[PDB]
Amino acid sequence: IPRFNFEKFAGANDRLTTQMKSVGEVMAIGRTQQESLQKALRGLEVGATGFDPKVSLDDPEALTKIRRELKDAGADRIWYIADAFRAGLSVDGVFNLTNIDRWFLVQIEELVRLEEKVAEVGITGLNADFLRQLKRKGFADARLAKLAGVREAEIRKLRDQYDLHPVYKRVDTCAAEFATDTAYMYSTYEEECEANPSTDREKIMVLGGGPNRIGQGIEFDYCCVHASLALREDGYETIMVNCNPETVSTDYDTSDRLYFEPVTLEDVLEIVRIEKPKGVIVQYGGQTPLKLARALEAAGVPVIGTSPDAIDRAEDRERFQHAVERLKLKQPANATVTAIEMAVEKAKEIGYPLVVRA
Amino acid sequence: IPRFNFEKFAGANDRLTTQMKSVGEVMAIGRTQQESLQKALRGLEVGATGFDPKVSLDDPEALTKIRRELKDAGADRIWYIADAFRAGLSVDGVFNLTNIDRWFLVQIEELVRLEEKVAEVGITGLNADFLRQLKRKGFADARLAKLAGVREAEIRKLRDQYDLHPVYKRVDTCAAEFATDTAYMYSTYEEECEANPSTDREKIMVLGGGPNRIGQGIEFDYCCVHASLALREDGYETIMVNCNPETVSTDYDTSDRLYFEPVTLEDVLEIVRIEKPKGVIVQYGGQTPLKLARALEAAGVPVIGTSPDAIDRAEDRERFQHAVERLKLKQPANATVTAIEMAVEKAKEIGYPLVVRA
Amino acid sequence: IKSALLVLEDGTQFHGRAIGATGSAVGEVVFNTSMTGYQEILTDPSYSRQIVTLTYPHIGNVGTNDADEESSQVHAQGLVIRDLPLIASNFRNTEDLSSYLKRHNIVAIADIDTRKLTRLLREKGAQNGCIIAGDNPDAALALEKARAFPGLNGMDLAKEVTTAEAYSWTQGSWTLTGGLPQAKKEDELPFHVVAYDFGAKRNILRMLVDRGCRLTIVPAQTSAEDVLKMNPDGIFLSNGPGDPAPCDYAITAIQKFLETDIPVFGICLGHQLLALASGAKTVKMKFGHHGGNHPVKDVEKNVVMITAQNHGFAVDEATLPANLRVTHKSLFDGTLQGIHRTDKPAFSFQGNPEASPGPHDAAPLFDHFIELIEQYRKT
Amino acid sequence: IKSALLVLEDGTQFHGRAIGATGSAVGEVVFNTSMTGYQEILTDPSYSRQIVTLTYPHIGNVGTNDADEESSQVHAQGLVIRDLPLIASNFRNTEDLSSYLKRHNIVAIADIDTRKLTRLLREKGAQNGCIIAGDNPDAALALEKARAFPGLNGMDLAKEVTTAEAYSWTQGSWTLTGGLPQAKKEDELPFHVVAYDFGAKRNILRMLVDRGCRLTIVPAQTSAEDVLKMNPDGIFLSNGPGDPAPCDYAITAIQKFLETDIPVFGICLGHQLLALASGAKTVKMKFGHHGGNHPVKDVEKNVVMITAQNHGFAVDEATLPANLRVTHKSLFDGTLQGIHRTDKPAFSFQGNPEASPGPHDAAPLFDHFIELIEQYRKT
Ligand SMILES: [Cl-]
Ligand SMILES: [Cl-]
Ligand SMILES: [Cl-]
Ligand SMILES: [Cl-]
Ligand SMILES: [Cl-]
Ligand SMILES: [K+]
Ligand SMILES: [K+]
Repeated sequence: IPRFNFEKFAGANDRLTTQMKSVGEVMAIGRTQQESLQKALRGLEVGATGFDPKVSLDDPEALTKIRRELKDAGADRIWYIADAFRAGLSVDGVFNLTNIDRWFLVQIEELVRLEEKVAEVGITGLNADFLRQLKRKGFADARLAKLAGVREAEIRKLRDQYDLHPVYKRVDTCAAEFATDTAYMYSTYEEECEANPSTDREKIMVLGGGPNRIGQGIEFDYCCVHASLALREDGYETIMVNCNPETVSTDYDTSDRLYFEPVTLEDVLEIVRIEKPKGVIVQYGGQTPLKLARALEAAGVPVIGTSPDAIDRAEDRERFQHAVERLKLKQPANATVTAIEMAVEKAKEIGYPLVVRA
Repeated sequence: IPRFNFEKFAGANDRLTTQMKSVGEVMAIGRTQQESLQKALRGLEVGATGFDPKVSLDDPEALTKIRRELKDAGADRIWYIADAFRAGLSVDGVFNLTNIDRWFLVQIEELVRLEEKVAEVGITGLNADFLRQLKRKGFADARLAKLAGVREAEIRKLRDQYDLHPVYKRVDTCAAEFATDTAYMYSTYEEECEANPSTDREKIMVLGGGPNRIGQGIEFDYCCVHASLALREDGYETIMVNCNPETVSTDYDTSDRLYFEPVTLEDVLEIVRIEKPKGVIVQYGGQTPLKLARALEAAGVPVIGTSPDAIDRAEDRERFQHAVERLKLKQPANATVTAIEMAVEKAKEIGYPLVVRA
Repeated sequence: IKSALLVLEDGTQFHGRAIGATGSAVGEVVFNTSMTGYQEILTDPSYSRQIVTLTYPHIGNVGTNDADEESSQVHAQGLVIRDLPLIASNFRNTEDLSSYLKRHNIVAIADIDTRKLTRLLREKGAQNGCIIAGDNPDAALALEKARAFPGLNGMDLAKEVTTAEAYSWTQGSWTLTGGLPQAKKEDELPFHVVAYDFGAKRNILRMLVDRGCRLTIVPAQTSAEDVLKMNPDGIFLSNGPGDPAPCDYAITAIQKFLETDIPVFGICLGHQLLALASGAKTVKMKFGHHGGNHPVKDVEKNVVMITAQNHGFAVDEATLPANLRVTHKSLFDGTLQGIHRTDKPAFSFQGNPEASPGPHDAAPLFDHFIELIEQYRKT
Repeated sequence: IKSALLVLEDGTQFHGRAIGATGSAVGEVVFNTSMTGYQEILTDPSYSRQIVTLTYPHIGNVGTNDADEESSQVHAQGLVIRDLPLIASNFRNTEDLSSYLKRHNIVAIADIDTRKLTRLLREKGAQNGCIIAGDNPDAALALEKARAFPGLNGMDLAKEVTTAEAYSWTQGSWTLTGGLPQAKKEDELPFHVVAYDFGAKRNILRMLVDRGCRLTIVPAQTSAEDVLKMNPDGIFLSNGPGDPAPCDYAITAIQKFLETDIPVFGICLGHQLLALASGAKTVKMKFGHHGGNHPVKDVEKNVVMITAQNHGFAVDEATLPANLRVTHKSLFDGTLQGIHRTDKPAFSFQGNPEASPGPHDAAPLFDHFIELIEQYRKT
């Protein structure tokens, strides 16, 4: 799935054509198209957890927006297709507007319907059997939590409860006709697990930053690659977790074990669960893994290097200032505002020109 | 199907509710629900040939408009339902908005798909088997003609060529369990015909006015009834043609033979085809039959009383204005204005006030 | 294009579409006027070796469900309809009609002019026919099979659909609310009626249960002796397929019961047998009665009931022995609909008081039976 | 919920969804890596007695069509897949997969971890198995059926799938624009080839016809004498199911052909028989070759062809008589792929040059045959 960055180019035409405009891409692997597609959406780093809705069901105007979005694709078309099904449009109807093969469309439709059931039955209706089937279709714990009105962590504890964890299969070029010694894996909700982690090594996991986008490019991947190379060379068993198909980091040669997975708390925790690494590196893949730090650490993950706390101190506008205050260093005049009339007054204090950071 | 007249009541709330707003009703009999419905649709005298479209395929807001009309039923709902199927909504999505039983919705969907086929194949694809299929589902020659881009008369000839004409079944209270001697009939595309017309008598056919509406009421029907009672009394075999379930004209006691059918060119010619009447009266049913007069004569129907040409002379303002002139009678000053500024002057000519009549 | 075709003994052909199993079906072609209840009609044993034509054009609107089954299987030889709907639409539906026919292995045709058919049958009387549903239906072949059919006149079909061994039934009627209820415990049923299985509808059984009976269904051929040996409070003669005339066993047994004081109640085939055992004579009707809107008058009460009918034979009023008094007649044609032994507590009704499908109007006939039963018990 | 279950002789169970007929199937379980061509694969007679597992997870994506039938029927005794998609989506489709399987009364199961099964087959070698699809599938029963299956080794199935009587084959290959051609006229075909039907795939035949060959497909057991009296321009030995070793009749006949100077060509089973007739030995492989991406080397030219394969047995190279020279070996495992008689105009290939499904890379082996016949014709 391509990764776009229209929001940075406010005045740009944003409909998709023959001249490319995307800035990156994510890739996913799954035992079925449904599983694969869902994994890709949630690894796209656009805040999605699957087919999160774009328009409201009780918008009298929604069908018009949906229509437009289907007819003249933008970067969000994929999401509007599921809004279309939620809104009562048929597969034939969506077909006519988008020209996307029905083979694909019925699958998305099928997923919308399962989501309806989830919303309807709620957490209580999330019995082991339905939960398995959902997971097997690629549903993220976060999307499920959403539809059931709970915290992602509740869906996760529940799987834990029913001992419902994915298994890992390996890429081998040959559909299992020949054995492999390479560890290039992907998660799936199947029977047999091919991970067979070592019990022998001190492991270090490196977290990539998913697709490339403006401000989060190749520079982050180079860092992750170097951590892998360096520690492997020093003797650690290196584990790379990433899903950007364009980089060196997802080249099986780069690390001892590669998990070609969405860099999300859910996917990472399933991995940490079987790998039991000695340390996890979150500071190299850019924003993506950085925003997972607190949650990873809360879950028991052994994060190494600068603590999530320290990172937040720097990143916390207010926290930082104290530190600067504390270190008796110089920072420019600044204040928090809420209101405009507030702003005007403060600005008055601070002085112009001003940096206005939302 | 009820007859409404919201167009005569501007500021009125035109949504359907628990308080009646209709001014009349039409009834249709078909061997099937689809045949029954369509026949009713063409019998309503609202200018529909069946499921004529309300919004354009290429309208960006049509789904929104469609949605509104479904959700909050107006007099036009039924048309909009078909529009919905052509715009892509599913049976389920329609159901959800309307609460109309899926058993009906599916039939209308099926009719839409058939129409799309006609439009694709065109007149060339209108082979005997398909046309017969179409006729069986109650499609009108006029609806087919619009879809195939030809004149109604062309579909009409095609049917003749293939010898595809309806048969007449009789109403009898008992599903053919007992014989009947009343000639209370309806048209259908089936095998066996129960019309069994007299060869014995001189027949006179009276055309009803269809459903009642504002300005076309019971008064027209009283005259139809009277034509029938007097002529029968006199020795003619009287044939009544109408589909208003509310009336005395549609009481099987009123005439020798009753054809409970839409009063349209198609339906009438089929009857005349087999009845071979001495004459047909088109002057007593109001506007409805009045408008079929010329067409009926063109097709060779033996229209009695005031000629179709005569009717036109009186109904056409221009034609009327000359006869008045010819007669040296007095009519108010008039003028046909095209452009605004063309009126304003002409107006000065005529003198105010003025009766602007589109 | 899944062709099908129906041919009648007279040569008439109706070409339509196959909507059930692939194959052929031969039997007597009859028409039924019921606007609702096709499933129930289909599963009525009385329809054995008969090809059912339904006059109501849309057959299948509500699909099918187990509760609507009148027996363990579909007895109709084949089904003739004008239109199969696109969908079934009813909350009780468990399976669409086409699927159901296929599942039961039934040859069925749709898209034919059922009106023309009904008109022919009415006018010229019943006819045997044959439906062939397949790749290229042989019209000549169909005619031959239609013509080769033996016919229902003189055909004993009761023996053919009867249970093999006797059984016990203690289950009452369905309710919207509780559906089919659990079978009752024998001790909860005061009376014990012995039922002759001549192709019994489940509804008869359920309605007897609802009135306090506990039953023992016995094969068509059961002997009087074995019967009497059970010491029943009453005896029931079920409805059933074919000519009642040939069932010599039933007749004899029956005559046997009439020597005693046990109340005897027959319904339909049961009505004809009683009549036969009493010295009356049965006839094959021109087309018979199949529908659910049939008026029958209780002459002793001068009242009308709308009822369910499904019979092709009738009892001749004219040959009624003196001990049989006429209790009901058809308002549509005056045919005999009910009789009661002047000297014994034995009576019967030609129509189907249990309906299923149909009006509940005649249910009360059942109550007279109980009445009789209790009276016999007073003794 | 429509249950199905796969049980291997080793006892491993696979619980899934029935997507074909209700019932049971017993055979040897194999895995095929073809990402396309499931229908052709199903209809290949070579699969007689085997339960085929497809490694590509979505099977049925393009539905099915007659043109993609490699034979009169589905030979696969069962089908094993990970996912049966929601709809078939291809212009050529005429019937969805499930419907087709049902049609052909094939037991098939979906929703199982086909990868787990493939890994086991690979590591542990072929195994017999049983699929039970039905209400409540009996595992124990399935296990027993799998255990009792005799195994393909030592099993002559050619005799079981061959034509009853001889027949002419003059139909060519399909094209996008025309589709399958109308059978030619015998007079439009210069060569005459007698093709032994050991369970031959239509594609082989079609491909020969495309090369000028007019056909007479004869029963597996046809005598050499009866063949020779046909004055064939060449003899073709087809592919087919089971073990080639027990087809004594074919080995013998072949032997006879080899005394003559007529051109002989065999494919797969035919290749094995050729080699046997030549005194070489066959052996059953660990799991065999079933797929469409198998690289085969033409040793003579040192080129690689990606080929289509479907074979569980193989010709041992080490037992090779000197009058048979090695023409092709597998690059996947070095097993024997082709042989040529040094003394006679006789050759053969283990792979399937006619593909269907598969790459067209080995079609030129067909050519070689043509030169031989022509040159035999020169003579
Ligand atoms: Cl731009
Ligand atoms: Cl569930
Ligand atoms: Cl057509
Ligand atoms: Cl017909
Ligand atoms: Cl499995
Ligand atoms: K027909
Ligand atoms: K499974």
